[PDB]
Amino acid sequence: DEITKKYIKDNIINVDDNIIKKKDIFKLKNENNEITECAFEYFESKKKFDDDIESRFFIINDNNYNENINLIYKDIKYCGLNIQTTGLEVFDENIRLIQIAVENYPVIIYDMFNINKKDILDGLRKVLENKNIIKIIQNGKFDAKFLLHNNFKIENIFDTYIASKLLDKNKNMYGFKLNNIVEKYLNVILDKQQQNSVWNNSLLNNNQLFYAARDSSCLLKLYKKLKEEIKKENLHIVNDIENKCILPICDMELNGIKVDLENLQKSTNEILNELNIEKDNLKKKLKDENINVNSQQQVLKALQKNNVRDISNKLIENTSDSNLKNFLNHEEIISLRNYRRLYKLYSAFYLKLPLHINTKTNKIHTTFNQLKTFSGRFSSEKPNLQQIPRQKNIREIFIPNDNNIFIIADFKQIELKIAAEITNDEIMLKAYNNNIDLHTLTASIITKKNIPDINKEDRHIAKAINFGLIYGMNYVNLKNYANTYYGLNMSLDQCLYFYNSFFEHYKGIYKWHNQVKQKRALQYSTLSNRKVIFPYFSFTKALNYPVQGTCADILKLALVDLYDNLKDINGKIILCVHDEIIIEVNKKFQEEALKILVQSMENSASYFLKKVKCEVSVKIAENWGSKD
Ligand SMILES: Nc1nc2c(ncn2[C@H]2C[C@H](O)[C@@H](COP(=O)(O)OP(=O)(O)OP(=O)(O)O)O2)c(=O)[nH]1
Repeated sequence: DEITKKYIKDNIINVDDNIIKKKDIFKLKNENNEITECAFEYFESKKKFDDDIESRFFIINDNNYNENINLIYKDIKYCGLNIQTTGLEVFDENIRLIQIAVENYPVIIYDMFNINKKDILDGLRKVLENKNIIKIIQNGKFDAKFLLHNNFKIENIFDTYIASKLLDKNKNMYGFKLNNIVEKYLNVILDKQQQNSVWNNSLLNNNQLFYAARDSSCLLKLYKKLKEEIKKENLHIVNDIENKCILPICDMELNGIKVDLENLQKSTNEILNELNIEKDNLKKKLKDENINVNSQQQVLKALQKNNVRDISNKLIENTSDSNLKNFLNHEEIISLRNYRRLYKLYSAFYLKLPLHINTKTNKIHTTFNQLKTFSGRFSSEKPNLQQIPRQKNIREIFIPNDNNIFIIADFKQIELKIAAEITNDEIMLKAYNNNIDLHTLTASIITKKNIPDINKEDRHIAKAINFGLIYGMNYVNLKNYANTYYGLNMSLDQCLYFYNSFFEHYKGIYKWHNQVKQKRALQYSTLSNRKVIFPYFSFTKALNYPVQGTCADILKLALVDLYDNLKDINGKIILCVHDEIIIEVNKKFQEEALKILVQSMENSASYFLKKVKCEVSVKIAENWGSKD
């Protein structure tokens, strides 16, 4: 019908009217700084939405091009950006639309499925590339991924989701969407009632495009209010370091890690054979064939029937790790514990990894999130890298690409140096500037020997005690923490002595603990002014938030610097777990790459920490599970 196809020539299809062609003159500035009168084509809704946000929008394709449209991009400082994609997998779908939103102008929309002239997008390439112009984005990581994959270079960025999360101070975990944020700040309802209609089809109806436009132009006023608001609370440093981290994160996402398929297969065979041997051995020990073995209740019943007791002649009621640690003087339970370990490992890693390896590229593309965790420390998803074990043989499955070499670098006691910095502890700094590790100092004071006389056992003891007491755990519970994460059995009197000696010398830690404990504060901050509020007091959280947040800030700045510094050599950033950064570089540029990473990490550390000096270790690794 003519009603439906009233604008078919320009790719638009009518559904419910509410669309009218309109033409008017736009007083732009010419390239020669001359007020030039040019008439443009722009659509509008018949029924005016109750919102005052801009709804006027151009649409650009092969035949509708006007060479003067790019003049809107001259002499701007901010533009509003929005894109849409048919699906969710960056490596299986195509971008559908690009939308630009400039102040006091209509939306500029490029219909990606009808831009066959590569010359049309030159202005877009300029605006994306220019470093002096800010781009406003919502969920900027997604759009940066989709643009970077498709040969688009973007330099500046200011994401609204980051600013909202930082402003909310981690009060709540949900929300932070365009509807929520616009209703929260600008006092307007977007009526986002579109249920994700199809996008594969070439043509687009009026409602889809109008919903798309309002989602773009609305970012300008939100930016104009949010920027001032963030300036009020002094969160500009963390916001700038976060926004600059979108592009390093996207590069990390799109690189991924290769996997040695052959070695993975061999490992799977060997581990399955060992697991089967262990299962047969436990079944022989369990004296049952139909025993489910995986079934906790049935194995508990089997142990009860066998009557495996404690040293105090007490029977097992539960097969948890802590309970299992108590019962160790039986071959049966030892074999059971071996089954627990082996099955946990196999099920967690080997049977689960293959579902994620992309057949087309033969890589694992982990998903990184940046503001989900309260500490600000990064996180992984789908294949969770924090869950991939640290075993050396297992970690060898991840190898660098063909004719390329890994360069693994990491800190060492970064959080301890950060704590010394923030608390202004005296002995700690006076030891660090003499180039001695805090573990060694603690071991020396503990053992009352000289520096050269400290062994590895006391070093491990100090390694435990430092983490135990720096974050203010009560003296009683210290035995459990060492048991849980180190396994050493400490005597209560010995632990009390350790606590007393520790707090007798380190005045700074005691002072900071006393101040924050008597204060009973609900708001805390880090050196990057990253503020967070707790609903009710938690001493452990109160002491743990500042240091961890600061270390997250240092690592984030290091990534941002490394992203820039490696583009002369074309080195790619791979992965970041805890306090490691891995890069790939072709072997022809190894020596320069090591120096570049050392410089970047050193400068990033030195920016915030201004009294103590951080030292980074780098090893030219052939695989992630390299000798250590
Ligand atoms: N003992 C211990 N320290 C941790 C852990 N997670 C973080 N840390 C802190 C201090 C670590 O040096 C760093 C984690 O990276 P590392 O490569 O140093 O781990 P790791 O303690 O295994 O180093 P190392 O065995 O001495 O080569 O962040 C943990 O789970 N256990």
